[PDB]
Amino acid sequence: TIKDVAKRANVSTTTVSHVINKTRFVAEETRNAVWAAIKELHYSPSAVARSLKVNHTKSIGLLATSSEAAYFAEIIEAVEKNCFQKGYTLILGNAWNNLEKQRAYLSMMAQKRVDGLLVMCSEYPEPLLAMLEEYRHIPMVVMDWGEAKADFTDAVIDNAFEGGYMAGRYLIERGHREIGVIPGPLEANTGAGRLAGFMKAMEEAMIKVPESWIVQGDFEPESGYRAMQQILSQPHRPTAVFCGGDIMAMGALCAADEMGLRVPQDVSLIGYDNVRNARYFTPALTTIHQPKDSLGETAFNMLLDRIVNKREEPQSIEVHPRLIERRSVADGPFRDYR
Amino acid sequence: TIKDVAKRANVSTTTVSHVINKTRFVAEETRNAVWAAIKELHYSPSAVARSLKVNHTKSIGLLATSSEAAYFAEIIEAVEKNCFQKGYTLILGNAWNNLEKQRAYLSMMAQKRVDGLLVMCSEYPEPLLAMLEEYRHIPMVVMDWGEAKADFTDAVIDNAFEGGYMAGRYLIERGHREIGVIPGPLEANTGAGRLAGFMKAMEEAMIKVPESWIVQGDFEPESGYRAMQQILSQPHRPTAVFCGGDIMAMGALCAADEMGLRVPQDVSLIGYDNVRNARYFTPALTTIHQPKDSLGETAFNMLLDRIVNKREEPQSIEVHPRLIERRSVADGPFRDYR
DNA sequence: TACGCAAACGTTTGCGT
DNA sequence: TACGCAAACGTTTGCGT
Ligand code: HPA
Ligand code: HPA
Repeated sequence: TIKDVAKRANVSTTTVSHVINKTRFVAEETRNAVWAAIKELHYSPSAVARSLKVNHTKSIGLLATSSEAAYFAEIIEAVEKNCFQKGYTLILGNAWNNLEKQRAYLSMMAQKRVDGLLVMCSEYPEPLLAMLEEYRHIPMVVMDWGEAKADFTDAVIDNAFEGGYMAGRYLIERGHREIGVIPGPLEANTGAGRLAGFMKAMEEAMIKVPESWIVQGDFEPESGYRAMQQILSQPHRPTAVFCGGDIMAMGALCAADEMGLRVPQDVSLIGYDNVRNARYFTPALTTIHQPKDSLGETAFNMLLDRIVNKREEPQSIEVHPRLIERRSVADGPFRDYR
Repeated sequence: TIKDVAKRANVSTTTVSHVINKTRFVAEETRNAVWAAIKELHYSPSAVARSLKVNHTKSIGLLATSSEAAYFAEIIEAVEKNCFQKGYTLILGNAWNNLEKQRAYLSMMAQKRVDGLLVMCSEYPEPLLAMLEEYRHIPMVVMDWGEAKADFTDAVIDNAFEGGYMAGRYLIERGHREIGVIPGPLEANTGAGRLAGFMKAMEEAMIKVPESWIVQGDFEPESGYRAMQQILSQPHRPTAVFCGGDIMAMGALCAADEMGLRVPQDVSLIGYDNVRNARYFTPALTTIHQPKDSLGETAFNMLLDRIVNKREEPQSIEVHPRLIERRSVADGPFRDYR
């Protein structure tokens, strides 16, 4: 069909291609005629043919974990903006943490010959790390590791530990000493990482978290709901709670309400993520904000680089969480004594 | 590189291709050898070359409006599941209701030669309807119209009007007669449509909504926040409020709380969407549930059809909203008098 | 029986002159 | 000066025998 254009215009397809890609000078008259044809014939140049020759699809693949989750969703929307503005096409894939699913999308991606790969898999077992390597040839950056798990990738690091520390510190500085924590999956960075940053500040303050006070979450609201319940549903209960993620926090808020508990008047709650609509939680959620937009743009850029300026070496860029005071925390019994 | 495989195996590329696509019988010995090579050589068949010949990319394009929004997000995650399970690849595009952006993604999509198009643009001006037609050749279904705006597409219809009616009815049947409403954009179906279904039930009950009681939203939480405020911030206020979408409702809940109003004890609130985590709103949100999963699977199917069984005629399938009682509504002053 | 030769898909780009 | 011819990208598939 580029042939059909060339002939309506009575010029070579070489000509047609040059005017289309402005790749060499062409007589106006000529140029015009081509456009003419191009339009009446209703021509849509085929990218598949082009990619076949030029060797790049100008398309990028995001191998995510899930895209419904608030947290994830915001990131993804970020990456897409960046692809759109630099002409890239985004292929979205959710692996639900399923190896098989992961092996599958990864392969459905290489064949489609994506220019680069964006990896956000939450948990990284050696078997997954292993698969990942089999595609070192395809440029890629993992956007969710704590440290640099591997050498065949680029990495953007969130400083999830420094975030945990911040959260704890805040609680301490507000007068709290009986604190509880609902962490996210330990196999994940935003999980383990945040928790440990938190425990460190405790250790520092000689606070001790009684194990009956720490309950595993899964980032889902129901997990939060169940944990808070289990926490407040006991003889002795903390006065403040650190919840590993906002959406779980949202769940924690609902249960308290349901036990007729008052936030922050009966329990103080601090979360983590600062998801777009946490300010509209009831009450407005105090939390640690994760730079989602930057986490995305930053990732897109390292990739474009490697893609364009053919980098070979592994890079890593840090990003920084920051505390956001809203209205879900209140002074604790020791506020006056410091 | 299929050539490199054929030679490590000392067979024709024709052979290689046949064993790869199991498209004709091949000697085990032969088959094996090919696999052998296939593996040592680390071969990834190129889809771009294949599509070039077979004439289909086995990839579908979703021209959405935005993907962060809860509502949208859930739908999208649904479509992707369906693509994944039937071997399709999903290209996600957000046009933010921007014509230019829409013209762009639409074109960046045809060229990439997607097998079919999934359209979810919220608002459809003639200029957009017009662009859409220019691609009638590419199979596509719009998943968000009220009626069948055009004839060159397939349509899944949500019965957003019947939903509005349901909401109103409920309020009426609970004793309410002083009701207010925060609708979504009138230029959109889930906006106009829901509102009108609602007004009809009012008209039926001879209830009259004083214009000081209806405030436009935009589906975003802040819009909700502002509207509720404007509503309760007045001499005379309704006892129940119908909010066009859950996330806006979430916003409406926060403001009431902030004016020290009690839900549902001071104001009753009913929303619409039944977004995955509305049950964890405080209080648990009573709402109209939109079948998001079905809305998605249903759309994917009409498309696959047209794509596969080469349909030519426009189809339309209806889907149905249903009421979900949670805890944000309470009996009104007229409950006892019916 | 089990497999090859060679043309074709729709482009881009090197040399020409 | 301003433009064409023809090979190549990596496959699939019709006929062969
Ligand atoms: O894995 C996660 N899921 C949801 N929210 C999150 N916030 C941090 N990590 C996550
Ligand atoms: O356009 C919309 N946006 C967000 N939520 C919605 N629920 C119905 N329509 C919409």
